[PDB]
Amino acid sequence: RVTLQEAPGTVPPGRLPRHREVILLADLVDVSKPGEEVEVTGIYKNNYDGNLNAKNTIIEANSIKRRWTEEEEREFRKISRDRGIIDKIISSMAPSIYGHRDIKTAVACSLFGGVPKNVNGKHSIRGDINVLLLGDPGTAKSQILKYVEKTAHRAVFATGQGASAVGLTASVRKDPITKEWTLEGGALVLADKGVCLIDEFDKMNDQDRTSIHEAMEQQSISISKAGIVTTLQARCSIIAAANPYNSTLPLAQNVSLTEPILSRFDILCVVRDLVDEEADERLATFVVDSHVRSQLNARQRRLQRQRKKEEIPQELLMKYIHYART
Amino acid sequence: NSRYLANSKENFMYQANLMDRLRERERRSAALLSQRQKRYQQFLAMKMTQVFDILFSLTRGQPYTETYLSSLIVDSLQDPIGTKEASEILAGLQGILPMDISVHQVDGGLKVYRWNSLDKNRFSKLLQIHKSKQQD
Amino acid sequence: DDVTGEKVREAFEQFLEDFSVQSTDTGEVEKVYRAQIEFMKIYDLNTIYIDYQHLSMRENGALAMAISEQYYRFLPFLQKGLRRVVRKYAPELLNTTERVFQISFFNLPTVHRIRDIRSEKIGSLLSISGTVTRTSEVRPELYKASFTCDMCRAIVDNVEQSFKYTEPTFCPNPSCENRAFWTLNVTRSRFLDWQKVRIQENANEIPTGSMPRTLDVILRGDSVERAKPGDRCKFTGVEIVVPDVTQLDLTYKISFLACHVISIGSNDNERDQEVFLNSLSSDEINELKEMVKDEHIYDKLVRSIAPAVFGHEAVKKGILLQMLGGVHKSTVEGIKLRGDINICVVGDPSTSKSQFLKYVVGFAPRSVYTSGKSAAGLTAAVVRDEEGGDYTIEAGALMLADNGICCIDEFDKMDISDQVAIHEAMEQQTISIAKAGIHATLNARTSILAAANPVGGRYNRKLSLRGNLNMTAPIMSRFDLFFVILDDCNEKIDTELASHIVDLHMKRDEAIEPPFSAEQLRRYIKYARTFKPILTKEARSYLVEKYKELRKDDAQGFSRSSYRITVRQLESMIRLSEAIARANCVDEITPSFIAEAYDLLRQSIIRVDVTVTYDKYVSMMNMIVRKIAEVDREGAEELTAVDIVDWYLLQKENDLGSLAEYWEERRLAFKVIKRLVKDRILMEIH
Amino acid sequence: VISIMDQTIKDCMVSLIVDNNLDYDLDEIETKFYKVRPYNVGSCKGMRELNPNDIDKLINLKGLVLRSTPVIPDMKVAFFKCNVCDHTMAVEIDRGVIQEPARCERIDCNEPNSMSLIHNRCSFADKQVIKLQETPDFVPDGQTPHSISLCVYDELVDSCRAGDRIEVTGTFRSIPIRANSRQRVLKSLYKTYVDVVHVKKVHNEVEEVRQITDQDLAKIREVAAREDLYSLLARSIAPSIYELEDVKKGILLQLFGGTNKTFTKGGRYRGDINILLCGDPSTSKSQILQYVHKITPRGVYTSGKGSSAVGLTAYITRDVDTKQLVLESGALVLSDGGVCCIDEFDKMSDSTRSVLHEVMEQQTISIAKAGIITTLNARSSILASANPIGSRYNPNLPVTENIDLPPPLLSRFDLVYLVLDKVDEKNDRELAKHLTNLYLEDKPEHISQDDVLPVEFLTMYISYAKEHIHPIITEAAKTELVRAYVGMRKMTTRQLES
Repeated sequence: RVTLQEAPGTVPPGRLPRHREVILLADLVDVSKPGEEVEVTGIYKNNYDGNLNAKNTIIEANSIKRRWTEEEEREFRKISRDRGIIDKIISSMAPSIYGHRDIKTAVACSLFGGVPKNVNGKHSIRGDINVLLLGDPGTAKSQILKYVEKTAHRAVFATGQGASAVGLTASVRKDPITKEWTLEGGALVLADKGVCLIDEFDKMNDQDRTSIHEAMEQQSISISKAGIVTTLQARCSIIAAANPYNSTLPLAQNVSLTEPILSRFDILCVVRDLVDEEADERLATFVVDSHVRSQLNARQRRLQRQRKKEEIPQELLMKYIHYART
Repeated sequence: NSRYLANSKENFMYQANLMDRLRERERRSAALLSQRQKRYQQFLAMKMTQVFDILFSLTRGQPYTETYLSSLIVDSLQDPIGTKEASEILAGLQGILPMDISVHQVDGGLKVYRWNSLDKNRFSKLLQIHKSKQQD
Repeated sequence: DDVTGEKVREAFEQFLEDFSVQSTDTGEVEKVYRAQIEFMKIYDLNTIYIDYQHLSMRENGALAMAISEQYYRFLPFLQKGLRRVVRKYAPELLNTTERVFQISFFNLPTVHRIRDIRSEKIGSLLSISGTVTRTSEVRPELYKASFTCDMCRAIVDNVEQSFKYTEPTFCPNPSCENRAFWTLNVTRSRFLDWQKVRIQENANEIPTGSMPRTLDVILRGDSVERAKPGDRCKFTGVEIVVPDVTQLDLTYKISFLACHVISIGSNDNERDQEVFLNSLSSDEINELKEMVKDEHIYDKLVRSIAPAVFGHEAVKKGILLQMLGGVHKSTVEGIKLRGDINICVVGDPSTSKSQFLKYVVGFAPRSVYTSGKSAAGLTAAVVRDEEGGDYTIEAGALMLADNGICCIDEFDKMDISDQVAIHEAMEQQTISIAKAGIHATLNARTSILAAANPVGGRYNRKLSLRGNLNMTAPIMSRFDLFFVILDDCNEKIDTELASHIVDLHMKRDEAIEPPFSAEQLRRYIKYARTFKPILTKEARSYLVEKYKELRKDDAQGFSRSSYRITVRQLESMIRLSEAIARANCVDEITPSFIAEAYDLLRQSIIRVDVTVTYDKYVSMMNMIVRKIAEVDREGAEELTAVDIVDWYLLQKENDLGSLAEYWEERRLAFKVIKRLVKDRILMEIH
Repeated sequence: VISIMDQTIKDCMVSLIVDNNLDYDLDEIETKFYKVRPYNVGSCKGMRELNPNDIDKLINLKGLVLRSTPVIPDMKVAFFKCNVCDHTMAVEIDRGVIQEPARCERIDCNEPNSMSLIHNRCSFADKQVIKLQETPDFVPDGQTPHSISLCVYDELVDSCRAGDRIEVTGTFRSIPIRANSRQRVLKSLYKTYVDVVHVKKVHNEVEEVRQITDQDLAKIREVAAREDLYSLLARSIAPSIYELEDVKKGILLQLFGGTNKTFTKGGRYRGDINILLCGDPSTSKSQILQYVHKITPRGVYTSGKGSSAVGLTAYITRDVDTKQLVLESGALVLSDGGVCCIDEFDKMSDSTRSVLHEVMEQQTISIAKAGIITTLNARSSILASANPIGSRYNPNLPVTENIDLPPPLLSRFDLVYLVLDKVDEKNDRELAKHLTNLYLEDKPEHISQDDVLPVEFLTMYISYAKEHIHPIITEAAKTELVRAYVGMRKMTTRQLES
């Protein structure tokens, strides 16, 4: 019995994901692993339970297949052939935020990531670029995290207040039906080969900061509780956004963090809210222009206004990242 | 061209002839004040017509106090009518059907309403008479 | 055979074929019930919508009274008569086995509550309105099953299930004696999607010390996935009694089998104004037209809000703009802009702070009153259900009061962990929950109305706003306004304040004479929220110019401000200007509204200290400066003292001075122009 | 007896129609079953005096409501329907016995074991269970107050909330319990329950009350006519403590207190008097808090460190019968109408001092924990006694520096007395002679009977004036209050309401 949940990139914002039960028979077992994207092509059946009528949908699989067309593959080579392909991607990252060109280069590099390779079967060098968003709040810091959840293929948004010790890593919980010690995944477990989004990194407990540092080096979370010794994997780009910003004080005193925590992050973005009359006029005009525009002729006019404000569309940028990652 | 209260004319910034216009403002105490009292009658005459089709389309006979009936009208029309406006609805309906709604005052400031048979055909014919009397 | 049941079914068939509402735009006799059946054939629907007001207008309401009194007894009769009308018109809607059609009644008169649920109303059509807290999944239900025996091999079709797996006791074949062996046929059984929704009381109904009651509402038909947690919906159904299957003295449980869900928070951007204008009475539109035509509507709505508190007109101005809010615009990438305005009440204790918070809760819909003295009670909590066993999500204070104003008291006495979840919902208006394997995002588009206290009792003017309050830096930057109420010991302020308390305690409700009643204010607030003002080209240059002048006062180093001007101060002026234009029913942001919001924002930023009404002196001074300055631009002659009083004689036509009060305003104009002569504002040549 | 009263009231109703000769429907009145609700009897036996011989006897109970349970449906008329000919029947339940029909009543059917019981078409009755707690005024010292189960029927449900003083005067019935849920055996013990008949609070409304005696009202007006009322009541409230005339004059007004002018469109104003005692300890400070609790029927006595922010509000307890999350009242909720005595007010935590800010202003306790955001009402006066840090009020130190109380907490009080322990030879000599006279004779023979009022007469003078006497501020009295408020500031709004 495998419990399949909806993908994080298809769930609409403001709703809760659903999950059903999948039954694997014959040689279909030991195929789907906890942390992969498969295509269950089974029959939608139903079962009657005695407890389902007094307290107040099983899919029998038949074939499992783990996870663009030919016209979209030829268009990627034509766009990337230009000399300004790098500048076009940076300008397309987060089109709802004006300015802040230094922060868009770190988010775009963290989405693609590096090439991990083992060293003669001994060490495993990571490739996920860790970006730590630091600076004064008000510069659309939290708006960048919401953009990755709607563009990346696997992004799990989390926080620092609600997510405790088991909110990020795995846990050993008891099943209320089978009365057995099951294993429930967390934020770092359900985001394998994806992007990790954590909000408010400074307002975190001491028990949760040590579990993150242990997964940023070996890319594995070893949890041995209730006699269940399991060593799960966790390979993702942790993109946090904490809050202190005194310019006279260094980063070790402004941010409430330690030394090994700041050393694991690759790029350290620092935002300084300065006073400039030229930057305030350009920022105020983009806000009003983005709020005015907020049956076939009416739909075509709305799509043309959105493509003019981004200038590369958003639908083409999503498939361009996953094409150069596998 | 329907009712649309949205125009740019509002807040447009920039002898003894106008003094005579201020003398005519004293006549508003019997004209503008009388029109304000008639405006509340328009929001009570047509408002009590649908109220009789709401309470009588439910329970009947059992006694109902003024405090219990006022909280049921506001809760059923909040999607409004205040607590003070709900008391005038039951008071105006007594003059239309005095033989169907019985009002018995209690020594202490309490009114209990009671109805036996509420006919919709009899109230529909009496609603057009009360609406035409206020228009004259 | 039921004699009374057959009479209701015969009258229900004629109601769906003879009733017709005349259209007011075309004037043609169009049948709404006949056209609804034809619309269900294209979209392949199995749920009809019948209004209760149309049933009472036929046969003097004789048919609507028999259904509203005994709904469970006439339930199979109403479904049988509906299938006969569909078969006569479009018979293709029966073949899928016959489809199960359900009737969903909407627009009901009386709307009962949860505390009014009694045993005498079991089996009658009611209407319960509450807030949705917990919801189950989409699971099928065994309605009309088919049992096939193993001996006689007879297919017993049309087997109803009364909330229990009932089996037939006898086989239709007389040559068989089987009373136990029965096999369920899934290919010949009718399944229906049922869902149990646990509702609770409304967020606006906050009585005294009571216990929150819950009701298990069962939805059937097309009502699945229609009651989202956190939104107050209007349910409609019958009160059923579900027994205990695990105990099979028989314990029973009170349930509510609903058939239609009406969302109150939900109800083309131009169609939002025609619905609210048509749902009210004819006299309600006439009362709203005279208010917009009034040139002094911004001054009357301020005095009408909180009449028990005297003075403090600056703090009362932000309450009107907070109830309306801004325009929630969406970007082209999917980001949602915050349109709400958060105001914090900072000042000395015992300054009518509890009166302002209790007035917003007991007036604005969907408002939860809480205090600072937990972390789960504000946002949400993950509590496992004791019946089902799975982990559920429990709504808190920021979820039940959606699209409203959340009043929080004692913000400085909050913990560090409890303040981290508050700042998270003050940016994207969303709450991220990641616990017990549940990774879902819940919206929180509320308005936080804090009321903290300064550290030390009295507000120290020698310190800043950050050092005087026990709050962090990112949380203090979320509020757009900071009304500082200073407890000044004045002889004129304490005299007028003590007179209002004595008059309020003696006359009770007789001393309160507001310009607008409570029912008239609720209709203007909900109507002004549908308006969306658009910034014009002339108003765009005034907002940028006003932002540069305010930022120059903080960079000069002379006036030590209590808070550094950041980027949020620029976006706060846009949200405040939209709320002012909404109160005047204007779809265009005039440049005059920016100057009004700029004065309120400057009064909230108090710098760190290192006979004639004051409201009338500023109005008479602002009008006398622009009039004289216009002479130099136009190129006239001069302006004597006689023409000064004559200038206000034509502009103040709505003063209502008559004859006695008119001469008093003329003498006051001579005293106003006399103070400007002694001061360094105006001058006289001869 | 009640069954006889239900029939005699029916024949008297028909006699009133014939004597009046009215044109009303006589069938609609005779079919209505009238019920009699007797209350306020003479047998006011408590829960501890429930003798076994009082089976099925109407005994009046004077307790307090603890919790509230939802309405439980009770079947009254069963509904049966055949499975072959579909013959609907209606069989009433007699003495809790559902006599199911063995055969069908139809002649064409007549099949044994063919009737189906439909619970969805039965006439259910309202039944509510209310847990009543014993009154602490009748519980002896050294014993814990027990509880009892109540059964409310008819239309009297949803009329008793948690923290309300009612008077249950119903029969004392009993139902047997089963030893097993699957067997038909019964235990030797019988579960006792009181069937509620009438609810008199201490639906419908009380028309009048007949408390105390009219002969005692003549003695009440006799003392009111005397000019020495402010001095006679000040000495009788504490005859064991010498001096402290200015302190006892404030506590006397706290028991009475101003009226509660409730407003419909205005906010609720707190009319209680919050008195805070300060100064050096060992000055008869703890003895005052022990005397007001014995006079007030709903007064409590708590300590500083002994009660945190959970014991004073409402601790989330659990029932030992249903194992459900219940809500029990605290020290500030059980005292709905009395004076709360708190010892060691300066030794409280920071989480407890923040909760009292809302009780001394709006008299409401809003708790939002575990997803339960409810507002509890707590309208009562707070009578505490503060203490300095080093247990010695230094004359060369300010009041805000000697006591660790928050400045906002000091402004919320009404009377901040400072009882100091000054060394005086003329004061210590007279104080020692007064305390020695109380130990020599058990009764004050030197003091006349017209100088010290008993405890029974003092409680009847406060409860009578707080239910009928309502002073109204006139124009002459309101003018002096404004002038006195301006002069005090020339030397907050909380001092004006005090």
